[PDB]
Amino acid sequence: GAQQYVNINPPMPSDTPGKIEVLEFFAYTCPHCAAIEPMVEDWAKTAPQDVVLKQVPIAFNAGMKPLQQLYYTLQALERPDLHPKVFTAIHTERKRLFDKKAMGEWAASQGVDRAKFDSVFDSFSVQTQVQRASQLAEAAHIDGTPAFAVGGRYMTSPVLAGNDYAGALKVVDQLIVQSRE
Amino acid sequence: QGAQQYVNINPPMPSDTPGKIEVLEFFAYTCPHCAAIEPMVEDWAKTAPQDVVLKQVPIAFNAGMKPLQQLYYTLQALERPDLHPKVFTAIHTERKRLFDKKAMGEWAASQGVDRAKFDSVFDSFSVQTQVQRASQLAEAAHIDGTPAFAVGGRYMTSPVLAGNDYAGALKVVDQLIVQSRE
Amino acid sequence: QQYVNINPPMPSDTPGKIEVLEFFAYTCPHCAAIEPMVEDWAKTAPQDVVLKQVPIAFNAGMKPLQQLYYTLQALERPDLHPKVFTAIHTERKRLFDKKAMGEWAASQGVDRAKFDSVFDSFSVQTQVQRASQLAEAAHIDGTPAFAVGGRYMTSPVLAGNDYAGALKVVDQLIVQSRE
Repeated sequence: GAQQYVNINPPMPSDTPGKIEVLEFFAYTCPHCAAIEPMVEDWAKTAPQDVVLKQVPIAFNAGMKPLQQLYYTLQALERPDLHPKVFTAIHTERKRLFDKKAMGEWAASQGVDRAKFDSVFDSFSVQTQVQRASQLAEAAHIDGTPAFAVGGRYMTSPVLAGNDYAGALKVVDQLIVQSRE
Repeated sequence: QGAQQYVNINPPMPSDTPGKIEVLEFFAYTCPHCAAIEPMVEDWAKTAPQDVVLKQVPIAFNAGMKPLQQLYYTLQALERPDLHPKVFTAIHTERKRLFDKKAMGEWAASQGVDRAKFDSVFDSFSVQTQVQRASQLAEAAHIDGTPAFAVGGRYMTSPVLAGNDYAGALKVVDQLIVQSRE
Repeated sequence: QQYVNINPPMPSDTPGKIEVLEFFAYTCPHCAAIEPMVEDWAKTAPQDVVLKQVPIAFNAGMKPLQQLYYTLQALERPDLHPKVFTAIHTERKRLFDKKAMGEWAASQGVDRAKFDSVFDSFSVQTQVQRASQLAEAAHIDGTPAFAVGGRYMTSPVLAGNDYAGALKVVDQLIVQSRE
């Protein structure tokens, strides 16, 4: 087995388009996801026009579920600008945004109404998205974070792409040209 | 391209080598990425700037990794730096489980190290002291993953912040998009 | 980009050809994984390029596998080389000792006594020594590893990362601080 990914069987559903969907499974607590967030955002700006990026928050343990809720609350609140902010506050600023109370405090700090945040954070719509989220994470057999799902048929990750067999031969080829000269 | 590249370290860390700009590589023997980059770091150090010194610092994100910190300093104390890179090979290629003193000592003895000597140095206060300092250094630099580099006590960079995933997963994602379009 | 220099560079014993060495171990699942690709690659390589596969041993327990490699080549049964990988990793056959190895070869048309004699021949012993010597000179730390022109070393793991980039940042940061 030399491939740098695995097939998702049975394949996952679509998003009614003709758009190749890419899913980035992340977690606000994951330093790797934090480090890569700006790369992913930048990548999305130049992605092929028939491709859509969907970032899905995951929870490997009960304590992570609130991080999922947070993600959706920010989206429903129409403040996607705060999304990358959560990473920075957590990883760069060392802020303990691990429970509703703490998150809400930070949310208000960013200009959000606590009352609205509170209600939206508990909304049945958010609770559903979270289910769907972990649900997708399960259908993808997520090994960790970050993890990527493509077209619902392929799943890859930093670890799965670690060994580049064909790549090594390709480098060997470059080296040959280098020593010949 | 979207890659942070590095981050500032605050407060800045003063060099522990008078007259030298320090480059600290935080690593762990159990880390696949550290094992993979070791020969490149070593090669890199051979041509490094004269006013620069490289130091390798074993980190521990949990207690169970502490023995691995102790191992790094013990080999240096025993003056067998030659075994340092071999540790990576043993764990990652020979799949030897050197995660405890007993397993380590056995391995050490297999490499011509006197078991009694190893067992002794491993618990030396010198080693214990350096292990404490390693973790304090890792903390001051807010290291959250390996490998990681602290430069001039002012910056912290890592392959991940430098865009390492563009050669891996992200490269595979672009390739997977093409394949699903087929 | 993703490669390490071999210091000092190894002398060439193939004038007029760029030598590529693949350090492998039959027990290595990654070497098993890439073997098919390496052979395909060899068929189309540049005419002034030559590939040599070198069995490596990190511990004593791995020497028999080196012996096996040179024994199959001495028996002129290169066809059995790729089969060792699949036999071990796909078929799960425990080909880890001369006896198990001889038996396995016997079922492939090889004269069992000829296998046993070549396996312990002075000739095979010499080549196993040279291999270990080459491994030491190239400072090989894992498998599979590729040495090119006796000067460079790269591998699947390095090719799957941008460690050189990470270090370049370090270089620039060194300059930044010194200011």
